[PDB]
Amino acid sequence: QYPIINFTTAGATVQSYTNFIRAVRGRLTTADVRHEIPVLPNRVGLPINQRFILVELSNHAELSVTLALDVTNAYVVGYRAGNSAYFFHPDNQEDAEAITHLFTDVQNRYTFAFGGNYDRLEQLAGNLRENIELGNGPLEEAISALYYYSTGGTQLPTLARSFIICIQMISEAARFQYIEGEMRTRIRYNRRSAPDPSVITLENSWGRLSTAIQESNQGAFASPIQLQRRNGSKFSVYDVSILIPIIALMVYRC
Amino acid sequence: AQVQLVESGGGLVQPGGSLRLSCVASEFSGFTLDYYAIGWFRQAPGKEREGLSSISSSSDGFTSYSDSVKGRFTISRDNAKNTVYLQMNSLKPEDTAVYYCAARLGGWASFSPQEYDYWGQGTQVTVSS
Ligand SMILES: [Cl-]
Ligand SMILES: [Cl-]
Ligand SMILES: [Cl-]
Repeated sequence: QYPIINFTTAGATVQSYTNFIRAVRGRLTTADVRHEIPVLPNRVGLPINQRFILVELSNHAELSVTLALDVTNAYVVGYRAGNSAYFFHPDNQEDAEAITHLFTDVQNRYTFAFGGNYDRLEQLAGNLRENIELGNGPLEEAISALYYYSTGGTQLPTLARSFIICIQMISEAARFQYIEGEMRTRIRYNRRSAPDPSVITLENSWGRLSTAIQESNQGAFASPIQLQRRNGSKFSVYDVSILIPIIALMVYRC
Repeated sequence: AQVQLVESGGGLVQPGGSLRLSCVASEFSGFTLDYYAIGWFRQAPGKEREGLSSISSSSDGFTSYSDSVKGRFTISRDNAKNTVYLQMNSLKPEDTAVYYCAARLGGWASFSPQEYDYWGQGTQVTVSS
């Protein structure tokens, strides 16, 4: 039975959110560290009983859902709400096999035809990440949307939007101290808002940064990685040093 | 016993007038109305139901308004009276319709009738002289 971390939006604070994301990181990692950045477990040869962690979310209305995250990339692969569980379309038959080990006692299992990458979820949501507000309120609402989906109360664009919210506030926050800090600001002020390009370009570039760092020459990138600032202006990262405060977890490479 | 929503406040009004609709939740349902999202809808004989204004269950008080009513309508809460209000100012004849409230426990600010669970009985609003 996989490790569970619990979080509630009801009365959430910057401290309780911080404690939550720190705990999620602690279960994702163990660690293996390259140029000072922790590396997630290699998917190859990883035993199945170590492959996943569970995040149980609930809100003031006492609605609860449990997300499953893949420890190899910290990303959401599916969720359970009561008698039903739903999984993104797996990319290969090894991953398809792996998720049969999740929520094994649930009476109804479903695998969506679509995967959980942003390109696809944005389409289904009818909005880009740039136009989807994040915050404690949005998380509170996403929990409910996920909860009501099996009984037909949640439209598909709402569900997609709710995934996009959960994935950013949990997976991307775990991956990036920077994104964790951005979510803290919204919680602090109880003020929702959409992510700006500084957040969006880090998300889009997580795999490329993981590669750049692990393949670097003493921390120096073989080729620079371009990101955007809040105002859209472009800049390059040439070295791991400037990312030490920014990126917290890397997908395994070599 | 499920929550029951009782509406009031509709009626005849002339152009430029206002009404205030109330959505009053029944006593002795478990959760109080501040735990719910509440959406307002209207529906005219030919037309399908139409979302106009909604307030989330979220604690940041998030509200949504359709372009037809922004700046004129205001949705608000009176928790002491287990009530949500819809203040409708600057009414014009094509606001004429039956108006409905709807609620969902832990809900979000939706314009889709499918994303609520409980409905008020409806109340007619007519604007003309
Ligand atoms: Cl909440
Ligand atoms: Cl990813
Ligand atoms: Cl599907």
